[PDB]
Amino acid sequence: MASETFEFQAEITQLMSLIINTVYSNKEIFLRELISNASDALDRIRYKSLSDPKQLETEPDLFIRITPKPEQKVLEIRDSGIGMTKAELINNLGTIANSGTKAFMEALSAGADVSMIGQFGVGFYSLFLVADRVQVISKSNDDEQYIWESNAGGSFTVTLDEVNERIGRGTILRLFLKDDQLEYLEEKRIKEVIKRHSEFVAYPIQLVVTKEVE
Ligand SMILES: COC1=C2C[C@H](C)C[C@H](OC)[C@H](O)[C@@H](C)/C=C(\C)[C@H](OC(N)=O)[C@@H](OC)/C=C\C=C(/C)C(=O)NC(=CC1=O)C2=O
Repeated sequence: MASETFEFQAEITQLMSLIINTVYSNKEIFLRELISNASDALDRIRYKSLSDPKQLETEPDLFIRITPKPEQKVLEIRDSGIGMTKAELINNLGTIANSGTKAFMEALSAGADVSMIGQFGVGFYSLFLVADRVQVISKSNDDEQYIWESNAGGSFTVTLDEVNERIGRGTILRLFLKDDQLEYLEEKRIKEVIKRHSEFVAYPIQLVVTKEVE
C-alpha cells in the first residue's frame, strides 16, 4: 500500500555512517553475519515449534538460501526462520538503539576488527560494507508480509508488501550491491566465503545459480 517513514535512533545512524564509509578490507564478513542471523531466526522458529508444532506449517522446510540477481546488482539472503512483524521491524531495526551500538563504535575507534561486530549484537548493519541500499522483506506467522527499506540515510520506510513473492515464513535480505562489490554475485566467490566463515551451520545453505543452456 503506502509507505510509513521512520527516523533512525541517532546512534544507529552514526553506526551506519561509520560502516558505509569504511576503507576496511575484510568486507566479506557481512555474509557470515547475515547467515548467522538467518541461522538464529531458524533456531527461534524450531525452538518455538517444540511446544507449538503448527508454527512450522507455513513453511515446513528449514533452510538458508542465497540468490545472486546479477542484472539488478542484487544479492538476496533468505531464511525460513521465525520472521518479523511490522512492529518488530520498526522496533528492532532502527528506532531503538541496540544494547551494543555505542560500545561497538567505541571499540571500532580503538582498533577493533569490524568482524567483532557480531559480538556486539549489531552485525546486521555489516551489510553496509558491500551494499548502499537494502530491503528486509519479512513474514511472521503473526503478521502480514512487510518491506523494511534503508539507504543508510537517517530514516527508513516500512510498507505492506504487495510486490514481492510470498515467503511462506521468514526473511529476505535484499542487498543492492555497490558497484565495487559485485564480486559477491559470483558463485565461486560466494562458495568460498561460506566455507571459510560459516562451517558450523545446522541448516542447509542453498545457492541459486542461473546458467544458460548450451
Ligand atoms: C539474538 O537475536 C538477535 C538480535 C536481536 C534481534 C533484533 C532479534 C529479533 O527480534 C527480537 C528476532 O527475534 C530475530 C530472530 C531476527 C533476526 C536475527 C533478523 O535476522 C533474520 N534473518 O531474521 C535480523 O536481521 C533481519 C533482525 C535484526 C538484527 C539486529 C538489529 C542485529 O544487528 N544483530 C542481531 C542478531 C540476532 O541474532 C540482534 O540484534
